[PDB]
Amino acid sequence: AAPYAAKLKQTENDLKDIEARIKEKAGVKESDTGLAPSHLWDIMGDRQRLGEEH
Amino acid sequence: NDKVRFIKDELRLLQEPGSYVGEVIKIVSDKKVLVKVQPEGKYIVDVAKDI
Amino acid sequence: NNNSALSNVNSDIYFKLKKLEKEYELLTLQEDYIKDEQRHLKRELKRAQE
Repeated sequence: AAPYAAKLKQTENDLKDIEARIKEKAGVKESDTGLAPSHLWDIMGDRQRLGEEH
Repeated sequence: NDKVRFIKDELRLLQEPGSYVGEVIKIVSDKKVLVKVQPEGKYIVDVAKDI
Repeated sequence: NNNSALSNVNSDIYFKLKKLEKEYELLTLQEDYIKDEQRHLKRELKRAQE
C-alpha cells in the first residue's frame, strides 16, 4: 500500500511534535494579577502579615 | 566500627518532623505544584532541586 | 664480584635495618592500641543500641 502507506506514517510523527509544543509552551505560568496599584499593598501587607489581629 | 557508627547517623533519620503523602492535582510553572495532602488540605507549595 | 669486598655489602643491610627496627616499634604500639579500641568500641556498640 506503499504510496499512501509511507506518507500516512509521517503524518503520525507530526502530531506527536504538536502535542509536545502544548507542553513546552505551558512551561511559563506566571499568571498572578494584582497590577500596578498593589505594589503599594505589599509594604502595608508585611505589617498585617506579622499582625496577630488577623 | 561498621556496626556502631551506622546507628548514630540513623538517629537523625528516625527523629524526622514527619512527612506526608500528597498527590499533585496540577502544576504551576513557577516551580510550585498544587499538592493535595491526601487526608489533609490542598497546598500550592515549592519543590526541591531534586525534582 | 659477589664474594670479593663482601664486608662492604654486609655494612649497608646491617645499617639500614637497624634504623627501621626503631620505626617498626611504632607499628606494634599500634597493635596494642587497637586491642583496647575494640573494647571501648564494644561498650559504645552497647551504648548506641541502648
